[PDB]
Amino acid sequence: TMMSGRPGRVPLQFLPNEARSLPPPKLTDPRLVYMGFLGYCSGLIDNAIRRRPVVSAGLHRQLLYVTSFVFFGYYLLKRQDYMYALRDHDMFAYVKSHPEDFPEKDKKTYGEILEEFHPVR
Amino acid sequence: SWDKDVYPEPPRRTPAPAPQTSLPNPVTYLTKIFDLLVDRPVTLAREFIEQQHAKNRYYYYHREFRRVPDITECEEKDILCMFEAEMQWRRDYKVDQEIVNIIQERLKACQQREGESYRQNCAKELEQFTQVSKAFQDRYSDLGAHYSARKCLAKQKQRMLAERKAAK
Repeated sequence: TMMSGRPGRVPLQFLPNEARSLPPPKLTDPRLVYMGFLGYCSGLIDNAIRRRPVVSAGLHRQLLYVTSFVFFGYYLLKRQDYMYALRDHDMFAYVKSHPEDFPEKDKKTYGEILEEFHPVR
Repeated sequence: SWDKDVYPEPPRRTPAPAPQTSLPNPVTYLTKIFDLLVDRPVTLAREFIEQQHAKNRYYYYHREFRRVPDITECEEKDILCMFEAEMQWRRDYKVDQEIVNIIQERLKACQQREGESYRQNCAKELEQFTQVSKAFQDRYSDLGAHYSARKCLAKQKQRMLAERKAAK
């Protein structure tokens, strides 16, 4: 539904070449940092489940957790941004192509408009 | 240092002392004792502190806000102009509250100062406060807790339409 049938959509492609025009997610993005935090929590939970020292054991394993989560999060953020940008692109194009459906409205200042006053008594 | 025009005080008429009895007046001697024991030391202390203040004198300034377009000239959903105009309206609301406060202070000071003749000799201040209170009530009363420039504008429009209907 919605974007699934967008014309020109190559099947089973995570990131289309069109996305490269969009700015890449910054490596200091808060969302990516939160993904890394999720990876760290995953490592801590793994240590707890296996009854290892929670915060000191398996530093390589925790590093792998954080790196994998950040690595997938970067592409997930890129795809999310691409999809929202596609939505905005299509919305603006549709507004331009259908002027009647989205008519400009006369702007009336508050002096002209009459809004009834309901006294708080 | 308060302005006399903003805070009027009637000129002071103090009767001159006219003793008719030989007995010494206790109040006079007690007041002289007070002057010597208290007033002179207090005056000297304030002299010292004022000298110290004069040694390093620095100034503070009263901010001036330029008038900005009102809500009446702000288009619908124009949040920038609406924000500017609403902030101006709130500042004016505070200023009108302060004006009402000044008039009420005049009223109370007149009640105290006149004494037993307050009913007649305070009539002018009471009339001033009556006018100010009517104006303030008409402008801002009943707007509610969430008072806004738009609601005050709506109340003014309602009043003006009622006045036109009175014109018939």
